[PDB]
Amino acid sequence: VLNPMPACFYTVSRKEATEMLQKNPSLGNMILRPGSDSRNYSITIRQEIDIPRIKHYKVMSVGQNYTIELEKPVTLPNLFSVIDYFVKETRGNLRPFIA
Amino acid sequence: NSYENVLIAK
Repeated sequence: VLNPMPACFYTVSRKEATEMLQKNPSLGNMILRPGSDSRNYSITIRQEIDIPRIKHYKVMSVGQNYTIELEKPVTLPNLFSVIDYFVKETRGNLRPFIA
Repeated sequence: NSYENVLIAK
């Protein structure tokens, strides 16, 4: 079976992720990347609801699950599930960046 | 580095 990293996962820095999203909005507005200084992950998004805004979120590995660090934390079993949650919670506004 | 803890939807 195939169990890769989500399609929007890139081994890029916070700055690189930010630049990728600005340069090609047509390809999506959400990137999953390695978390700086940790084995955890980060999600960088570019939303254009009112004005363009770049936002970063922490996704922590906890046991065999991942906890998205939000006001009310959400815990899911894998990274595909985390991407599904970001899309669902933003009602489709977030779309994985497919380079 | 700072992070958001609120996801925004329309």
